Amino acid sequence: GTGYDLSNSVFSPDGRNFQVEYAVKAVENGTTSIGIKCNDGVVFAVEKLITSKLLVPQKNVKIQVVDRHIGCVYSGLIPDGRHLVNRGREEAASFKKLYKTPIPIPAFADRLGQYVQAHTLYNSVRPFGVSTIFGGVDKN
Amino acid sequence: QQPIVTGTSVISMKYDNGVIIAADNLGSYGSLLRFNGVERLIPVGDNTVVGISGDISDMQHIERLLKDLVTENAYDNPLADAEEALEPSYIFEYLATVMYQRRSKMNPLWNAIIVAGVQSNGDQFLRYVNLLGVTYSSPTLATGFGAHMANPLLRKVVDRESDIPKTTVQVAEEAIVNAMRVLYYRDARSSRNFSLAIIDKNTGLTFKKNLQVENMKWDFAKDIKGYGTQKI
Ligand SMILES: [Cl-]
Ligand SMILES: [Mg+2]
Ligand SMILES: [Mg+2]
Repeated sequence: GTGYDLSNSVFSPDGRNFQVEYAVKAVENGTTSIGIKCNDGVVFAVEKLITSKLLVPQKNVKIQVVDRHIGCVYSGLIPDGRHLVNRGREEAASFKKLYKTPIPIPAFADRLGQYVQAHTLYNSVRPFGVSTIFGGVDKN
Repeated sequence: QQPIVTGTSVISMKYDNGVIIAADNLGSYGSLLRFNGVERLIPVGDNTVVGISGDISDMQHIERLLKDLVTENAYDNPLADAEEALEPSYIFEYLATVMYQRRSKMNPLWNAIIVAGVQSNGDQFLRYVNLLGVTYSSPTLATGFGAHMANPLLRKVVDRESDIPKTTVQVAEEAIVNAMRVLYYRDARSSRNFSLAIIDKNTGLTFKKNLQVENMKWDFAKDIKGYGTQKI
């Protein structure tokens, strides 16, 4: 049959979720952004297209912080990125409030992952239109 | 509710260039002087110091509120250590707001709080808030016994507003330190060890830990015999 790419949580007959794959297209059309891991940290960098000399230089910041130790950058639909980051901030606060230790980087990855995966579960939401690079330094 | 582990006076005053604030290092438990490593001066940034008496657990709560405030002020704020760093007046309004909301939900934070610091424009900040939401500002502020013994001494250095520019860090710190001794003489819930903070529009945030009351006068006690007629 046909039709399998108009709602979100729908399996196509070859096992895919086309709406997620269509979300990737928005990501691919985004600015290029990277992460490099080094001996004791991480670096984040991103390309800010100067659409017009009318943009104030230095002033449309794209890299966001989470808590005090985590950096996040993303490519694609910027407002989706902020959303995911906002959630990340809440998720990092909950963890610290109960456990005191600031959230370990892998534990933070799964917090984001679980939430983003959540938006592939129902046709009443669309997937996140961003791929996100993030990281930091933790107890090990 | 009802307080349990508690901390006593917090005293402070304004001088020509900044403000001083101090409080002893004790968490009493009823009449048991139970905990001795207790810091009740909470610095926030480089320009604000929040001193707290009352219930120690609620103080531990108000501290984390303040760490959270700092953390979040940084979010998406590339000026969070400059033009957009947290101001003392912001930190006070937040706490004042929380304190009164909490009273009004009939679940108070069992505290008295003094926010001392220096505004971005140099002005001195010094204001009080307590478990009822009451707020006031004066050239001297104290909680607990300090309002009864410290204020009379500190008010003798800076009685009027015009005295503030005449008072120097040296005069003011000495007043503060003398007061802490008076409180150690006469407050049954005080400790000899105490912490003291200076916030100066020029020298910044000096935070002195681990002071002790010195130069106490006790010698006359040897000449005190009995309680009236007893002669030996
Ligand atoms: Cl609030
Ligand atoms: Mg008791
Ligand atoms: Mg101490």
